[PDB]
Amino acid sequence: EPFSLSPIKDPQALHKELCSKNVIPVTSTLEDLLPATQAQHVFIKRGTFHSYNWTIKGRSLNMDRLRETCQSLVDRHSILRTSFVEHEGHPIQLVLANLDVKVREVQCWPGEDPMEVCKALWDGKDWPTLNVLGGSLPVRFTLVSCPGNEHVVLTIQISHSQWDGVSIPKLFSDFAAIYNQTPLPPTSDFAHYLYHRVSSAREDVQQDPTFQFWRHYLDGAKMAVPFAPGQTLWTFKGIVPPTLPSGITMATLVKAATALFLSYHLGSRDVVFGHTVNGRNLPMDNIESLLGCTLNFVPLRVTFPEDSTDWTVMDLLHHTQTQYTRALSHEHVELRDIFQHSTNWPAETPLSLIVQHQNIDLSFSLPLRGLDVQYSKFARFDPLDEVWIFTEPHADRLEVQVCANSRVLGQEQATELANNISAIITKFSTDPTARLLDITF
Ligand SMILES: [Cl-]
Repeated sequence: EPFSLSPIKDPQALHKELCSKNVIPVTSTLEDLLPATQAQHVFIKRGTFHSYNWTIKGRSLNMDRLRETCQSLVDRHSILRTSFVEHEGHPIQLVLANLDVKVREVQCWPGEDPMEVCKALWDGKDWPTLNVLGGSLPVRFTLVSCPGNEHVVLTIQISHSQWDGVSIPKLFSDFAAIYNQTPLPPTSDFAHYLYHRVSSAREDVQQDPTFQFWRHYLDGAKMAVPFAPGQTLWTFKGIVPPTLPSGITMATLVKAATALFLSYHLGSRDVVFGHTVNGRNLPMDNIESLLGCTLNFVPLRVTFPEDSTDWTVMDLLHHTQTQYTRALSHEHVELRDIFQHSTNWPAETPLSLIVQHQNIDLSFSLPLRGLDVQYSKFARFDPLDEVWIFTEPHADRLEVQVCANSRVLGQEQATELANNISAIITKFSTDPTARLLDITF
């Protein structure tokens, strides 16, 4: 029920106070006001900002319905109508209604490439002036036309606190839908997800199944704490896709490689690092389809036996995977809650390393009809104190991607990390029965 989780005492006072400052349309009505998730704050603090671009060539294109769809798409999904301000220190998200979407449009000189115009607006003003926490609505649309409207670029701009890998194909789905004027099953929105989390919590916080699970799961764990800390480095390594042992997910293989690597350099038989879970394992409907950012970043814990036990790669793989699936029904809570209620660590403890495998959709489609549609994007992402390892399963390649600021992880160290991890994954694939101690890297 609307406003039941607002930290602000009079929400709509804050609303028109923004309307007055010309931040948000004065025609807009304040629907709800909830706090932002820790994961949301994570992305906003890192300037995670996206422009999904579609190059539409063909004789059909209805520019006016293209414009309609943008209004409609935004009407459907409350999160696309969300504005972020930070009053007191942690962010709140204000949801908007009665809000009509205006599209930025560009008619190019003859011969002027539309994508280049987009790139220019992007680097020129779009992202260098970005100030999501200021309240300006982050979702916004651009339409760049060749002289005759038969070569056009459509770009959606969005903050990662508003989408995830699970639901972003749904944004392109529901968009291509509305243009083709095709039925859509009603959807939930992201605020309803937040509500649904609060209810399935408990009266007593240490009576909660979930904060009881985490306390049991992290009993005796120690997190390694990096040393003293520039620019953002992306370091890549591609390999042959691993041949998975039966029962073993690709993300399991990846997360176990990381554990092995950490155990070796940390000289520890018990390691804890962060990984990304999709956060959609709640008993609610449309949770498969509702648009928003349900991703969470939670401890993955991997514990190795004493050397006498003489474990193999397969032991490690099976252990590592249940150390993930054990958490499925508990993976939706705030990280700070897990640390506050279930551990002795400061509630504001960061994850220093986050492994994120996307067994999600790497390819995107915007199927519009009477039309050649290409996909492409621009993206900003700028890590703080932490190191990211992203893995993507392509046809030709599994791609390991390390992302960290160079003040944290220099190119040589970033290169070695990507290489070493990739090599471990390959060895795991090769002889899944190898003794762990016969492993070199
Ligand atoms: Cl990202």
